[PDB]
Amino acid sequence: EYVSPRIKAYFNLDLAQIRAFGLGEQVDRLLIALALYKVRRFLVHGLRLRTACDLDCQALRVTRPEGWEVPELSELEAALPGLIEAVAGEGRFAQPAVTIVTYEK
Amino acid sequence: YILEGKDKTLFDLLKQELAHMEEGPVDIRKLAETLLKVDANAVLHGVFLAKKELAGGRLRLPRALSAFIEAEDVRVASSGGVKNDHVNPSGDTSRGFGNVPFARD
RNA sequence: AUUGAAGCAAGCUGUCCCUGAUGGUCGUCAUCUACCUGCCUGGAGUCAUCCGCGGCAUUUAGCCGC
Repeated sequence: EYVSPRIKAYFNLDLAQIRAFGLGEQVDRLLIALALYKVRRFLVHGLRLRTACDLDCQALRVTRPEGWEVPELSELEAALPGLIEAVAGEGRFAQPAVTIVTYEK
Repeated sequence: YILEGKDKTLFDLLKQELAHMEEGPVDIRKLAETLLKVDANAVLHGVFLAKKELAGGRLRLPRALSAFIEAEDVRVASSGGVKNDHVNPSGDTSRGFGNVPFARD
């Protein structure tokens, strides 16, 4: 078993590459909101990683860009269905969104 | 003694549950309800199957609660110990000596 | 193959003495060199009380330390 006075969780989002996809600013803001959503949900109730790994979050902060502010989870919850609707209306998604395939040898 | 032996009634029922575990989606809830029907403490303290026939022993459940005791600012004291001979009057003879000083804390 | 010897082409001649070493020069020149992406997606996990039954006892005649 290990004892550490400073455990850190690092998160990195590659904005340059998603811009290099160039599918549209609606897709860019969708993917940014989706990533922030994932991070917030993991941070709130994902921290029982292992049976003896009982962890808690003391504080989140941004590192780069300096001085930015992170949305709250309820705000992302409220925004997400609108941004997904917009991207669906732009027709980027295939239809039907969920597609079914059957598996056998 | 349990889930093995010449006679075992509560192998059939578990095999009936593992039939669903194998022939469909694996579900921790079905395991939890089976354990609730056979042993309420198994639900709280967890189980792991190991018989090849029971889906390779893939099914498992971690403990639902845990506890322990710990100390701080401990002052060192000292003690000894004993773990030594276990000899025999006839037949297999291997042990004739032994000791454990340890200088244990 | 045997009683009265194939167990039988059996006795038949090749010896010791000799010194092979003195000296030769394998040696000079030679440019190996330049260009290239390895990388890429993938949970190892889960529950299982260090206590001590040693010594004294050949011992269920019976107890006792760290």
